[PDB]
Amino acid sequence: AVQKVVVHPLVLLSVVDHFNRIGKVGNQKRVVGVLLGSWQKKVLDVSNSFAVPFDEDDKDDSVWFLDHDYLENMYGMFKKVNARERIVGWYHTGPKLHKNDIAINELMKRYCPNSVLVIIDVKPKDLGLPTEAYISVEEVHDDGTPTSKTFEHVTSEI
Amino acid sequence: VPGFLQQSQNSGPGQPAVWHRLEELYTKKLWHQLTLQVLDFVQDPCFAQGDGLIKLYENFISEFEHRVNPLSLVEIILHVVRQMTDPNVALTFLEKTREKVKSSDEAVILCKTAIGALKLNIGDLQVTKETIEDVEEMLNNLPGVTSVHSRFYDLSSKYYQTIGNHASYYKDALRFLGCVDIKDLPVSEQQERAFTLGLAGLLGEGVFNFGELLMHPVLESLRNTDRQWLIDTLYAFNSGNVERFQTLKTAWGQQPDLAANEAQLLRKIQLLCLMEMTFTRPANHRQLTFEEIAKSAKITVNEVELLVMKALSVGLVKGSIDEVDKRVHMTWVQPRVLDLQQIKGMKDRLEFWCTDVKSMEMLVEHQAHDILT
Amino acid sequence: MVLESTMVCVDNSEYMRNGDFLPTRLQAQQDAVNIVCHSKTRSNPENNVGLITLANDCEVLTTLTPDTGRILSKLHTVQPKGKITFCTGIRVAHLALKHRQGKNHKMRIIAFVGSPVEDNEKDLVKLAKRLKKEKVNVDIINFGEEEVNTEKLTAFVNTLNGKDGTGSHLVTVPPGPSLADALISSPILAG
Amino acid sequence: RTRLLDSEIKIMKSEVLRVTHELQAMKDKIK
Repeated sequence: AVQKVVVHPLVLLSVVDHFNRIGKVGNQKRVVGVLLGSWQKKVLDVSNSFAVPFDEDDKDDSVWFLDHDYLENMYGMFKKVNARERIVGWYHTGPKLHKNDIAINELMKRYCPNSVLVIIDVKPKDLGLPTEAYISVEEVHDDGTPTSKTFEHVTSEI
Repeated sequence: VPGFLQQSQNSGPGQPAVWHRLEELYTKKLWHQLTLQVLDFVQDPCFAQGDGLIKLYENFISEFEHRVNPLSLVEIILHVVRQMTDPNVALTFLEKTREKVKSSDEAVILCKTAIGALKLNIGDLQVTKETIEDVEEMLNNLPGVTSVHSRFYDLSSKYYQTIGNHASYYKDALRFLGCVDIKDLPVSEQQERAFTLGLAGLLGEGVFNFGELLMHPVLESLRNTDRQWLIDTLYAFNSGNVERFQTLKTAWGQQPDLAANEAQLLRKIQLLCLMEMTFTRPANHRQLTFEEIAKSAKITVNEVELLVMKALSVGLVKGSIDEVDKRVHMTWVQPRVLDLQQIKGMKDRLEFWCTDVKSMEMLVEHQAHDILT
Repeated sequence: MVLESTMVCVDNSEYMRNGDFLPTRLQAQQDAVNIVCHSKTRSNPENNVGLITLANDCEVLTTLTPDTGRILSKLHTVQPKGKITFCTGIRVAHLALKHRQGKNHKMRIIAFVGSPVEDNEKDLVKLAKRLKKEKVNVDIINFGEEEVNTEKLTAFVNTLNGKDGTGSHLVTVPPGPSLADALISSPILAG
Repeated sequence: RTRLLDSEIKIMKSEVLRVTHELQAMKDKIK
């Protein structure tokens, strides 16, 4: 039940200079990072975030790197500047997805009531919308299988 | 205790091929392929003589082993019950083994679906809803086992046989359709379940879009060797009315549970005939006269109002039916289920929309051209 | 002290459970992580020994850190049950061990395997020749029991290395009557 | 004879969690 969030392009400009990091640190093409914010309502605001040193094997795509030196103590800094602006989710570029994304969501659903994955855009040429949210969903089927967890198109905005 | 199976080693001809090994398993003190040896005694045609003895040694597994998930312990009491044929102490023994054998697994769901699996000797509806309900109270965390969802179907379907939700066998049978996706058992039993699936979903009316998932492969593979008009009278509610010998062949052949709500099935060829007649001609004259209604939907002039007022209680179509001309008007509907020939043949509407709203878009913008300014 | 980042993998899989040596096989792997972690603690305060798992996922819970007592608390409720996999822990230990500090250490792996692990001969020869290409020496350890005529880990010892190899060794363990400090004292010599 | 082991691991978790009650208490109380 998420229609929209408020997007500050400030830490999107941190996705711009981390997009400047990935062009000069090496093999990492896609800008992946972790989204800070606070659930106030169905409408939300994102005021800060942070971009993760992340690697992803092309063989067995589900190989994540979310360092907890990079997570915990930086959450102590980001907590230390503001108790309000904690995590809300995470991000990565590309339009579609990443075979690891769902697992990367579940690493931080222990941290948030609804860790959202907002797949972001570093090079906008789009026909539709900017960055858009994906909430925790369990839609499964009318089948009765183990529970589906792939996070469905839950509308957002800038 | 080693001599306890040194005395019960030989248990048939060819049988001790796993017993000359089993007399070495506990000397190796493994418990994983011994769990698979319990499963092998499920596998080998034993008539429950070795398990009914070795259940004291299963109590010993509860004593000094105390690590193995009691999956195979629930298995071995539901195979000792072949020797027992009395569940009344297997239930107290079963919850006993639930509370005395510890595991980090979801152990209560397999035990309560084990009680629901042995609930058939209780004279049901008196103890079903409590713990049968409690399984889906505890199914919310993780149905990763999903054979507990199969057993949960089985108590849900004996719970369907607790009469009162006559098309809960449809959705519940769809839970059986994905409790395991592969049919993992021969064709004949489940195609009799496709026979009585079509019947018990058919004559029971809680569902209205009944011709919906006849396309589904694990049931039509069963229906390839079913009787050759049950499929076709399911097509009579998938097409919807215009198979008069099939919407009548439910009256020709299929006699049990028929005439109770057959007039409601013939109400469903009318309600379903609505989304037919407003889908099949897409265009106007949507203020239809009752003539095709009074003709093809086997109704009279005085009942077409009921044919829509009951449909007012349905709510898929909400027509504004004329009553100065008796004209049954067509508003918005729930149209169809699948026309893949029009999932292809939708181009004369979709690409029509694309290049015509886009082309006439460029006729506006081509007229509104040099105000670009 | 020889400079490597030794990566320990918990054998939190379903064949590390019963009461054959001790009533608890978790004491074997737990005290193994104790002796290698105190060995790297007394060895060099510049290593990075954290944790990695094999059951169904590769969960880097804690930081790959020179500290260990938090990981020692993670040895409690290690949940010795799951889908053991030899292929993923070494790969994620390699790309995890390319996320290391001021490069002062090489890459070593110890892989606690208490199962006839599900790995192809093609998978061990491909991974083992990638570790030929990627300058890694691995100390290969059986815990619990592996099935007799060990194919996966022994042929992984086989095609591992060369040109300063001499790390690839395996101690296979039977499921007999013994104690777990001999089940770590037998691979404490040649991992 | 394993309830003392699980309650014992919960007691070392009670010493760690009490150390984090004096870190959530003391360490936050610093700032």
